[PDB]
Amino acid sequence: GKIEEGKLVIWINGDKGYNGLAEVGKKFEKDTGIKVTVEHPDKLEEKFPQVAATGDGPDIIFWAHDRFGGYAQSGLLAEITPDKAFQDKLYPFTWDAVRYNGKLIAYPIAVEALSLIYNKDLLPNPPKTWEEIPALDKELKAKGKSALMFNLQEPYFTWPLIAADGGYAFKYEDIKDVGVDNAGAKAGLTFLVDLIKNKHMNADTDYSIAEAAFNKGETAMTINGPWAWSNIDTSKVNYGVTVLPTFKGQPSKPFVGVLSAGINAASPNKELAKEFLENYLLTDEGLEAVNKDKPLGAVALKSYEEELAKDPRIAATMENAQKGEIMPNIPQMSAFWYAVRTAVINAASGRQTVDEALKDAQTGSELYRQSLEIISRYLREQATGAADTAPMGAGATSRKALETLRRVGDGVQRNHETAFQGMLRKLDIKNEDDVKSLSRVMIHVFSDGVTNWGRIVTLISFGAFVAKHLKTINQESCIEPLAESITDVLVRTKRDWLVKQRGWDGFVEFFHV
Ligand SMILES: C[C@@H]1CN([C@@H](C)C(=O)O)C(=O)c2cccc(NS(=O)(=O)c3ccc(F)cc3)c2O[C@@H]1CN(C)C(=O)Nc1ccc(C(F)(F)F)cc1
Ligand SMILES: OC[C@H]1O[C@H](O[C@H]2[C@H](O)[C@@H](O)[C@@H](O)O[C@@H]2CO)[C@H](O)[C@@H](O)[C@@H]1O
Ligand SMILES: [Mg+2]
Repeated sequence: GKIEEGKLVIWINGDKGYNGLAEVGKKFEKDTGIKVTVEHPDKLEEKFPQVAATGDGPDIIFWAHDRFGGYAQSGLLAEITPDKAFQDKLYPFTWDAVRYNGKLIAYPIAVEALSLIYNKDLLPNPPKTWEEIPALDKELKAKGKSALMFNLQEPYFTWPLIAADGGYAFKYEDIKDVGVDNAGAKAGLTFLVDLIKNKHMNADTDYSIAEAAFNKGETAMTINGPWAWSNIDTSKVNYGVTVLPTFKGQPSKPFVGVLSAGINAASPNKELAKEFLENYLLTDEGLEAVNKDKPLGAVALKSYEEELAKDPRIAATMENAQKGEIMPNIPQMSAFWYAVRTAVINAASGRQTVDEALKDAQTGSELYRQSLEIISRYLREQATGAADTAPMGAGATSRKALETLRRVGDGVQRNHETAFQGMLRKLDIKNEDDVKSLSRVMIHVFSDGVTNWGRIVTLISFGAFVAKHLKTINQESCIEPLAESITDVLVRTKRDWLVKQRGWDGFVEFFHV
């Protein structure tokens, strides 16, 4: 492969303690004579799947657990199998965070949650509510200070407020149940936008700007995670870490992340990586080395957390964590975060109204599951000649899109039968490994669009054609992964177009009779 044998390359995000991680690398190198190299590439969570998909990249990838399901689904991660004894050294719920389809796909490192960080000298008694921050800002502005600055370019930081009065991603209690554009999410975002309209915050504020303003004592509060504490320590600001403000009497609910370490599927150094992570990093001295660089939060290792738990900053971190929720690791978490990122930025800048912004994010977030429901049902009923008698769920969009697809797809399949026959024969889709090869082909072709619903119908119709063939040669098991592959290709390459058409509602209206 392209990844070098007998070395370790490790990627971790630039806001984490990568210099501390390098020391742990240095110790490994001392013992074994094996080179360890730590990098913190920009846009890491985007860069890794790009390079790993070609069998390249780092041996070890660090990120919060939410992205790892997508990585694993794309075949980019090796299954990890720690022995029972190592497993028992970490909290079971941190292992739960890195389980995907019944398999462990990463080592959990530390539990991260946002807290309210405040300047004790400016604000001895920080607000318990979001609602009182406008008035507090006015009071502080008279002194040449502002109340609150935090990163508005990443939805992670705004999510706690969105979730406060009822917003949610995928319902936890149902991936078909998405609460990005309900009244609670709209109330939360609207409050944020009003703060901006009323000059209490600035839409342009990002991570660097907010951090600088807090650490220079210009703003009384910021919202951030444990990794940020080291820089505040250096600035000598007298800070406290506390519970996030409530909104409409309800706690802010941060999405909780577990910093995790995955092993590249393409790495020839999986045994080396295992050794490094289990017996160097995930020890008291290993985690201390990283934690002393940038604080990890509440670590997964039971022994070392027993000490860190005494830190009131950690207690505050876990208080906020318990009021929030552990992130899902389903493959469309990335699409969810992109949708909401755009919604927050657009609402904050005035490019969209809050309502229209969150509507788009709802559609974006639901896009994979909605598309899969339609495409899977269509391919299956086409292959077997009979519909699925199971209930749709939410909602009328699926039923109407499927009705439309059946009606339009009938003519498309009749007219394209000869073409489909030739393409099926040209390719050789005979099993599930052939389905993967088709995806790579489709990704290349479908970026040359030029998108309309007719082309999408032709693609799905070819899918149905192939599905029929797979049933005929007794490979009915291949139909669902075919549907997933086409769905993945479609929603990935035509995401923006699909959201612009209002998703499958646009499909139904376009072909309305
Ligand atoms: C018909 C030829 C066959 N072919 C030739 C060049 C060739 O080189 O063989 C393709 O490369 C080709 C390859 C894979 C998919 C498809 N397309 S297809 O699935 O609809 C199809 C499959 C089999 C057929 F017989 C006819 C259409 C391919 O089409 C192309 C035409 N083409 C450029 C296109 O269909 N583009 C497109 C479709 C959907 C979407 C989207 F994303 F909006 F859905 C975007 C772009
Ligand atoms: O803003 C969306 C973003 O949120 C989370 O990323 C966090 C990460 O978990 C933290 O470790 C820290 O680095 O801040 C990040 C936000 O800038 C999700 O983990 C990530 O997938 C998502 O894109
Ligand atoms: Mg819209």
